[PDB]
Amino acid sequence: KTYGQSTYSRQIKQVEDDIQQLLKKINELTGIKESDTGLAPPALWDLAADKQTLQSEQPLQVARCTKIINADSEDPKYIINVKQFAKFVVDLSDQVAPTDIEEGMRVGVDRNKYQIHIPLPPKIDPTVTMMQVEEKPDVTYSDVGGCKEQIEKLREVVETPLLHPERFVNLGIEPPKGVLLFGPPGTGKTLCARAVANRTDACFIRVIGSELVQKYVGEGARMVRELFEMARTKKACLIFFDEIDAIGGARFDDGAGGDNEVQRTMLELINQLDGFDPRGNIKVLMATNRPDTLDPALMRPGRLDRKIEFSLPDLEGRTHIFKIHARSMSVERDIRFELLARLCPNSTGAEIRSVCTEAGMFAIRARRKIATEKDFLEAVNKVIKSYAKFSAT
Amino acid sequence: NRCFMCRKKVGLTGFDCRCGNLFCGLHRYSDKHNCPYDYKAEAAAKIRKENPVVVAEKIQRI
Amino acid sequence: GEPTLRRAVPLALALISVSNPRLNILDTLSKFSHDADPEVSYNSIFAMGMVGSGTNNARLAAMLRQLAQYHAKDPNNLFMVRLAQGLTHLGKGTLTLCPYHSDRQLMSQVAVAGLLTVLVSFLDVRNIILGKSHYVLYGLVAAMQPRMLVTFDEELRPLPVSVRVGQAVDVVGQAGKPKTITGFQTHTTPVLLAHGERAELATEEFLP
Ligand SMILES: Nc1ncnc2c1ncn2[C@@H]1O[C@H](COP(=O)(O)OP(=O)(O)OP(=O)(O)O)[C@@H](O)[C@H]1O
Ligand SMILES: [Mg+2]
Repeated sequence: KTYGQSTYSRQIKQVEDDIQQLLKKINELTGIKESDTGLAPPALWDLAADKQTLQSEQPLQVARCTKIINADSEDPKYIINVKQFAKFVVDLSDQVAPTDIEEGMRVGVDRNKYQIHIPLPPKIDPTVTMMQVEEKPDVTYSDVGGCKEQIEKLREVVETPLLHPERFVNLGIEPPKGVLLFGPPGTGKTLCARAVANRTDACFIRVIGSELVQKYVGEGARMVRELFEMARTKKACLIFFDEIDAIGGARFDDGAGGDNEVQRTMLELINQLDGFDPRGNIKVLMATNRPDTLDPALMRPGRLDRKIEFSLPDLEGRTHIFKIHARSMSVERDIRFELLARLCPNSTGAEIRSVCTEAGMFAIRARRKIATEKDFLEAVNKVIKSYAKFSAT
Repeated sequence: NRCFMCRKKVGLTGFDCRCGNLFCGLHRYSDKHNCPYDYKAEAAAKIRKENPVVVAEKIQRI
Repeated sequence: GEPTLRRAVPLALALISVSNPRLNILDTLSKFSHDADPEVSYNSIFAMGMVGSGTNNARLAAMLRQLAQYHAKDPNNLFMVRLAQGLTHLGKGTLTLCPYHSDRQLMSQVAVAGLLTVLVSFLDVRNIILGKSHYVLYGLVAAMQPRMLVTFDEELRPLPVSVRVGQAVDVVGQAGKPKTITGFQTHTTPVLLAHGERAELATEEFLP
């Protein structure tokens, strides 16, 4: 049937479980009002349901939101629309200062007398609110070993001018805000993206290349407007594009009835990228697998300045990636990986992780604690032969 | 309407260099009239105004 | 301070229940400002000072509300009486802190006898932070890297000590309650390797 793997095996298990259930039985015994179609449990809003909700009732009115057009001379005399209700010539309440009520502003106004009460944050739609990462994955630069030249080149661009805006002033130069990455897939571009975003110290913004193609005309551009708006607002923010081939790869016109809309959108990215009052403090990181079928306008420097590529490790990048994907796992003290990488003349870091994790699967299926060194030998053997007579290869 | 590096009359094909002087197409370049202006300093000053001193989130408030 | 008690307490604090000797819930007002020095709780303390201007009379609370308002933001650092050091051990923090909370029962022990303790009751706070070099000359600024408290007990051999690897500092910074920062580059932290805010930095190039 079974055996006692560790001494009091169930003796901790059911002892934990029955008191866990007793935590519930305490709650239903005491009486809990659950499933009241979207409310809070009474234990914490009973002592909040008092007149310290009327303090939210009377002191704060409905505060209908509206949008500002312009002002007048010597006085506010503000012209405002609500959204679709009507346009009025209204004035601010005495609770505000006649400074931060500049035009094109979403402002809260009284429902009764139509007087401005509050300045608001401008509008930003969810479709782009969701592409802002708002988080930094833990991707350390050491995890991207095997591209010392590339990570250095990128370091000179996205990192050094920002964290040290001193040398470039002491010599009088401008950093190349435009970086493109390319090379064969499964190589260390994404990793570089996540790692740079780790120490980004900036409003880093993901962009998925296909997210822009849409059903209506110009709306994708309307995205781009909000993009460069949130960019210019968030000082020292980064932008990442990925597989931009969908955007503007060519200008197919022999039979000019093919792709045009994302061509126009690509033009909007052109203008709002460079031309007519440059952006200021922004950095652009791109990456594609086929940087060969793109419109040369993006290929113009100033926009896409550096062309960093990630190659296939000759013999030693695969060794170090054995040290990267083989390090974060349990093995015996009898390691050696040069023997391994000498066995895989052509394999990527991704395949390296595939062999490292495939190493564990033997002990995993063979009821073992860890991937023993010799088990890792068996792993590289089955992946040496597997990759030797691989399906596609 | 005339240049200053060669007194050659021009008219509407003259130039207005930073140093306030007009030049012909041959002398429009700062290296053809010895322009006495610190382009490097207006350098170290424009880049300093356009360059946002980034701040690693640390020692903010109280 | 965390949102759980930070919100649950004012659920019994904004509602003072003044039918009691209300300066008990007002006493709890004071030491509910007991959290990691500065915080976004100025909304809470400030609002409860506005509703506490007229209500929760200033005859007995006018010192109290701003008293708790200002306690977090005194030198903007320096709260350590938690009976915790290094990561979890003990250390006084009780002889000096405790007599306040015992001295806070309800009433006119804030009037005559109280003013001796209530002001300087607890003063066993040992600074705040650890960003320091102390290489014998004391000139170093070694690259640190602030993060979250080390949550790890045993998972594997290549196991990440912290998660919030984003921030990176080098000099005097912010210790915070859940922080177990290590650093990188192996500029050589051989002195203690168990933290403690005055490391000596024996310098050495151990294959960097
Ligand atoms: N040198 C390396 N070190 C560590 N891991 C690597 C290395 N090269 C590749 N990998 C692994 O292989 C995967 C592929 O890398 P990456 O995602 O950067 O390639 P990509 O160019 O973005 O892929 P695609 O071209 O298909 O979009 C990564 O998830 C990474 O973990
Ligand atoms: Mg990729």
